[PDB]
Amino acid sequence: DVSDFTDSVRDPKTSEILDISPCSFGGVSVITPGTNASSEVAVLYQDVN
Amino acid sequence: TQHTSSMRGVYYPDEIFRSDTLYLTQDLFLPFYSNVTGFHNPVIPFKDGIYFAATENVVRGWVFGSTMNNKSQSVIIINNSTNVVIRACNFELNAFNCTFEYISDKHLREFVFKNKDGFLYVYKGYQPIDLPSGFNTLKPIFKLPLGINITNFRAILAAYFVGYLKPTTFMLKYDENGTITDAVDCSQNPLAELKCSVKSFEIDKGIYQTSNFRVVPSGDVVRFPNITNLCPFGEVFNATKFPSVYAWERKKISNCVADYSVLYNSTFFSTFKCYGVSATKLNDLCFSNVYADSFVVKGDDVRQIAPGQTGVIADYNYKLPDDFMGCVLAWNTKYRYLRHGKLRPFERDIQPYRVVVLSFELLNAPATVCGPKLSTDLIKNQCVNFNFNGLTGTGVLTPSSKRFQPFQQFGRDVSDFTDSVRDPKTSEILDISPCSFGGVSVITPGTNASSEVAVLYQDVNCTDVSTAIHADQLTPAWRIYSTGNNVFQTQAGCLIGAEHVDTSYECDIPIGAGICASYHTQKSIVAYTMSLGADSSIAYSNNTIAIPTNFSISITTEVMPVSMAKTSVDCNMYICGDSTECANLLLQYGSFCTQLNRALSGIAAEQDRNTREVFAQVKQMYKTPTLKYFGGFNFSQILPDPLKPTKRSFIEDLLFNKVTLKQYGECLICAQKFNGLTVLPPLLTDDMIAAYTAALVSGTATAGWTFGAGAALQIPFAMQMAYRFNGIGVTQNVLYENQKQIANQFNKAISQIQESLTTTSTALGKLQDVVNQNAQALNTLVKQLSSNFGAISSVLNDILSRLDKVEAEVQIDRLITGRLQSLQTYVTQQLIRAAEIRASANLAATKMSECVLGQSKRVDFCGKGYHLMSFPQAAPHGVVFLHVTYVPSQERNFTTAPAICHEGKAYFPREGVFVFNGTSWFITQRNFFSPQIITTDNTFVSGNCDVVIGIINNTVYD
Amino acid sequence: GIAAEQDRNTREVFAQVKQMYKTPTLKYFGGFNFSQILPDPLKPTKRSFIEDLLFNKVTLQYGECLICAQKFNGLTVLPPLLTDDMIAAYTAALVSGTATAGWTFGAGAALQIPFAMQMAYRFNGIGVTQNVLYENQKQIANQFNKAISQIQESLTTTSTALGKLQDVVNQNAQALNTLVKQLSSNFGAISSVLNDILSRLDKVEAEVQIDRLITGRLQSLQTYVTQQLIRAAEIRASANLAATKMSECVLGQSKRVDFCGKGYHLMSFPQAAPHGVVFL
Amino acid sequence: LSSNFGAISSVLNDILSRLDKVEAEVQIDRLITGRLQSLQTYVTQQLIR
Amino acid sequence: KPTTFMLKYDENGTITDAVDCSQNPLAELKCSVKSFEIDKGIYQTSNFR
Ligand SMILES: *[C@@H]1O[C@H](CO)[C@@H](O)[C@H](O)[C@H]1NC(C)=O
Ligand SMILES: *[C@@H]1O[C@H](CO)[C@@H](O)[C@H](O)[C@H]1NC(C)=O
Ligand SMILES: *[C@@H]1O[C@H](CO)[C@@H](O)[C@H](O)[C@H]1NC(C)=O
Ligand SMILES: *[C@@H]1O[C@H](CO)[C@@H](O)[C@H](O)[C@H]1NC(C)=O
Ligand SMILES: *[C@@H]1O[C@H](CO)[C@@H](O)[C@H](O)[C@H]1NC(C)=O
Ligand SMILES: *[C@@H]1O[C@H](CO)[C@@H](O)[C@H](O)[C@H]1NC(C)=O
Ligand SMILES: *[C@@H]1O[C@H](CO)[C@@H](O)[C@H](O)[C@H]1NC(C)=O
Ligand SMILES: *[C@@H]1O[C@H](CO)[C@@H](O)[C@H](O)[C@H]1NC(C)=O
Repeated sequence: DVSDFTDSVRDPKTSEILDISPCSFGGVSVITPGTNASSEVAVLYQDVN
Repeated sequence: TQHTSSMRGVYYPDEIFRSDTLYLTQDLFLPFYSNVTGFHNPVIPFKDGIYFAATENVVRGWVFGSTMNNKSQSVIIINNSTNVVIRACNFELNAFNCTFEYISDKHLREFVFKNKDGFLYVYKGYQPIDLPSGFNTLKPIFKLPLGINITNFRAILAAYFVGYLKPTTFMLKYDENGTITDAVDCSQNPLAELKCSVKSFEIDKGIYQTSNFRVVPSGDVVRFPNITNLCPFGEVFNATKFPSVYAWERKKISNCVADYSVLYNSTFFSTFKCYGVSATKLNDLCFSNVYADSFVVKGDDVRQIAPGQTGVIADYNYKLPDDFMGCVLAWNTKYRYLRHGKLRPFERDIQPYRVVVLSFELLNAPATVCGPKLSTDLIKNQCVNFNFNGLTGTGVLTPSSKRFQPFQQFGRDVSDFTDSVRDPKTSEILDISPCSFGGVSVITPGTNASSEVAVLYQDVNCTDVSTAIHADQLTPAWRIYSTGNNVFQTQAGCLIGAEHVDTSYECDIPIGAGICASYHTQKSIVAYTMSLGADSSIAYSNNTIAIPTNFSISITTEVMPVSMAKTSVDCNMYICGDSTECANLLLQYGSFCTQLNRALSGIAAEQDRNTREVFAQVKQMYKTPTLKYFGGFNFSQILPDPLKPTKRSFIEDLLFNKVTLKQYGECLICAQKFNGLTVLPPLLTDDMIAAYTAALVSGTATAGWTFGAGAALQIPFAMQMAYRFNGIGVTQNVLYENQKQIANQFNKAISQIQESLTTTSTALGKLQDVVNQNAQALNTLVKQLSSNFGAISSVLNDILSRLDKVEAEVQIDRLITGRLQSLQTYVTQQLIRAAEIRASANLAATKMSECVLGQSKRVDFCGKGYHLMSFPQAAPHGVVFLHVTYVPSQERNFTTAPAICHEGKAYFPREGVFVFNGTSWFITQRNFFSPQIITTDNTFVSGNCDVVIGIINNTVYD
Repeated sequence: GIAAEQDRNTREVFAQVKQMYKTPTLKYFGGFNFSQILPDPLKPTKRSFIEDLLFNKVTLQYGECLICAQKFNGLTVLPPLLTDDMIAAYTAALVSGTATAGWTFGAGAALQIPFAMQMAYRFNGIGVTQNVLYENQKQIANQFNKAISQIQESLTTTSTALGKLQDVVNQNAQALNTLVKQLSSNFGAISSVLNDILSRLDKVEAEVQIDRLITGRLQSLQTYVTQQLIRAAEIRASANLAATKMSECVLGQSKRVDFCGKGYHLMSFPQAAPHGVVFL
Repeated sequence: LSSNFGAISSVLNDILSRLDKVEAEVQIDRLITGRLQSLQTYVTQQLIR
Repeated sequence: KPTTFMLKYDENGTITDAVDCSQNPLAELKCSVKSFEIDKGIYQTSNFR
């Protein structure tokens, strides 16, 4: 690819074409109503299924 | 004979699958449209490569060699029946020595033979059909590790063609599959360079900067002083008696031709370490005079004779400065003990080794000790390479008018540049100037319209450029390019390829200092002086006035950007990836990535605030009426339609199809990339923005201007338009009597906007520019990951798998530094561009509040005319305002008076002007012709008739 | 991008009229003397007399040309798309259209009207009846002419009223001086001269010295470009305000308090300056 | 000011008290480069604000 | 004594005038702004210890 990243490969035994993808990553947000009102939160995991 | 090779001889550069990319590489390619030789068996040269093509089996192999005798090795490739045999022996043209052998087991056959690093690459294609014209791509067959020089070749049996490869740059195009389908040669035209620079095949219209030009030097000027005597290094080195280290001696060496190569071409010296110079470069430099320090020293004290040492000799006997230029020589073959205080450098107080120290004066005076180099003549008024006593450079030489006092050799500037010098032989003062350089612009009318260009050479006199082009001495040396007879001088530079006309038009492509360019009539590229505007004469008179007698309704458009694309980055994935040594090495830099994540996140929050500020200005959601006909004014194309699936209206659909847009990692089912980049979605969807603009239009058409300050109050539309006619200074009867004409003009103008938006003329270029700038910023950021910044590779995994950790530390440090800098540049430019977008959104919010929710009296604020009402429509990343204004059209000349006199009292008009019908005197309003009888109801009385300059006599009715 | 934006600013402020109205032969409209703000046909230049004072007021290396010379540091200054003569032609047509048509050419086509009736309408628009103009016309003409004369004399007095355009000149020059002066530092190398390093040292250590100089000079150029982007933003905001003022105060009569002078606004005139505009 | 940017310490007094000058030049160069970059970033963002 | 001077060179090339940059506050101001005639105002020149 355009940033010198290998994104496919040929298997040296069965000669099958494989695709390479990163496994999931992203940011973590914490939703809180204020620590003086409660001590529970919710977490958003951004941009994944 | 001669033929032409049009777009032939492209091969695959390496062995990597690529698809749907434009790839840009440098190798030995056969240039497009270059000359080939048709042989219809000479010993043909093999300069850097060939392109051999054979149209018919008269050709079965080749012989590649050096002398083509039995005195040098020669590879022979040949094709028997079902065998391809390669041998590399000495041949008579049976085998004396050999080391390589390989046996393995109309229509056009094309081959490329390239030889480098002891390997002979061979490529091969095939195509079924003089040389035909077309494109064909050649695949590799075999490379051979046979290490022989190839300067000649010969075929073996005729109709075959031979080209020649040269090092060029090609921009190859890869299919949806992996195949190369197209290419451009980036040194054929200015236009091909322009296509390679913007990385596209289709160019728009305009002026673009591509590269820079240079004028290359033709000459070489060496000047050295008049010195002939050989230099007495014998008396200093091969000497019988040397003093002790506490009483070292000094010998001055001047006015000699030093050789310095009788010193390092021998193993006679134990140590030879030079500070400030290197030994091989001493034969070109030259010095004022050299001093030699001769003394005798012990074994393990030669280490102690160096800049910055301690001990007994380096503190009480002999000391060197820290800034030492010169060097020391010791070979195999007494001192102070007590002293109050240390010595100052080069000052003395009054197994064995033998040492001599040489110290050079570098050109604070005339040079005398110069090395053995020849001297040439002066070449004035010409770009040359000079060398005046070791002071090199490149530039032109002219006679100068500076008065050097007789101890100065050369002059200086504020950026440490030498710009004047004294000749060592004739002692005349010469000026030094750079050769010509600057930028190169390419002016194009679009590749859809033509394939001709014009070139501007910026900020140069171009008698120089014409002379350097015709002598083939300009660095951007385009092959198929001619100057022509059109050379025109501007203050911008000069323009090659555009002709000068004398008819002025409005500006199309701005070149500079009054000059534009366009594409007129067969067609050509012209160059004129821009005309500033159409011409009129308006005739000032002291007793006439002009008053409109009709009016027209005009609806105009204004496009404003409001927001841009929100972006986040992962530092540890962009800089490092999956590695765990990079993470630990990046921890040493503090919080750079917490800082970067805050900066980008605050930008994204600001984008959402922008949109809420512009659009969320109503507090109640008014429903669109079921009937969209209000007294003749058809509102159908600006309000939503209940029998469509979407919420956008007709003009909004046109606007959304108008702007044409990634593959970075946003969530749309969704994927994500190895570079760590993302685009975050907005808080307000397109449906909620369209609900907002529909509520605003509905509230305008129902309630009017009253919902923007307090509560909404219903009013029929014709009364609303009558009140707005008052607000611009016209009475209400002018609408109530001419209502059908006004309704028809409103409807026809709405239809004209719809048709002009469907016409695919670019009026939404601002939102497109927002899109384009964001994409090019992210493309630069991703492409910066291919650079290595001095490391051996740009890939961390290759560095980590091919090297130990103690070297991987320094290579990963170079990569970490470069990538942190690239990411910091991205964030700074995003902050500046965010400030600009926020100013534009602030203005869009002011226009929604003062031109949609009200009626504004500010001149040209919303429209060109007198404002009546406005409508918001939503666009991708912005808003479109459709301003309805009032234009008065047909004029008429009248005779006017300031006041009239009736009975000795002066009467002035209340609201209007006095005009002369041609028969009698009436009173009318300024913005429409409606004459009325002059009475006491529309006049007021002040004073008598002896003071107003221009008063008349007329009767006033009661 | 900065270079293109500068020409856009100038086009936005000055090119605001459709049609080029010729300056009248007589410059005396009911007692109001316009001789100092319109060009004289008996001179070789297009600028008026007050514009000549303004151009003499501001006192404006690197390559540039007009013979064409170059410098060893690679720095130029590019010429603007609109000449001083074209900006003077713009402001002359604006003054002429005001003195002949008044306010009607910012909305449609121009319509002629005698100057005293135009002033009576402007007095009416600030809330004063028209007889106050028509009965005291001579005094108002005299006060106008005396104020124009004091504007002339206070610009001749060599007071620094034009400090903003001088500040623009000074900031740009000192940025470029710092950029050229950064070429004397060596950033750790043995010398700041590349030719000395390349003529007295072998390849393997010249690589190290040249890498140090390359790093330092890349950092210097990056600082220059970032600060030029921020200053371009300032100049663009100021030009946007000047275009708003030319629309609302030269082509109309503004009711906004203290937008166009201190008082009740009647009428306003544009003059050209180096890199700017002066509103009277 | 607590980061060391690759040097053996974040303190100039420790580097100058426990090391000879020929290595102290290298360590102080690393610290000088890091601190110049930090101060430059502060001035740029103050201009924008 | 080891001092700093600011030397003025002619158009011909001779030294005509100079200031001693450690004699007065004003001479330091002249050396820091690199001119001989100062305008009116308040100017920052150096730092004290
Ligand atoms: C084979 O090569 C050697 C040197 O490589 C040469 O001396 C010898 O003469 C060659 N053989 C014959 C038969 O000439
Ligand atoms: C010179 O003389 C003084 C006093 O005699 C002495 O302190 C000093 O070390 C001597 N040598 C040098 C190099 O100054
Ligand atoms: C140097 O030698 C040249 C001859 O090549 C002679 O013409 C010139 O006068 C000499 N100049 C000096 C200063 O010796
Ligand atoms: C005004 O113009 C319209 C067409 O735009 C025309 O129908 C109408 O008759 C005109 N009015 C007069 C008074 O001429
Ligand atoms: C309003 O305009 C639309 C768009 O042309 C048209 O289809 C519709 O018939 C119009 N409504 C009328 C004439 O009542
Ligand atoms: C003057 O007014 C009368 C009506 O009062 C009108 O018939 C006549 O056309 C007008 N004169 C001219 C020259 O139009
Ligand atoms: C208008 O002003 C000019 C400049 O003072 C003057 O020369 C001219 O006589 C005046 N015009 C008159 C008084 O009509
Ligand atoms: C420079 O030298 C010339 C002699 O050519 C002399 O007339 C002049 O006075 C000198 N000084 C200056 C400041 O020009």
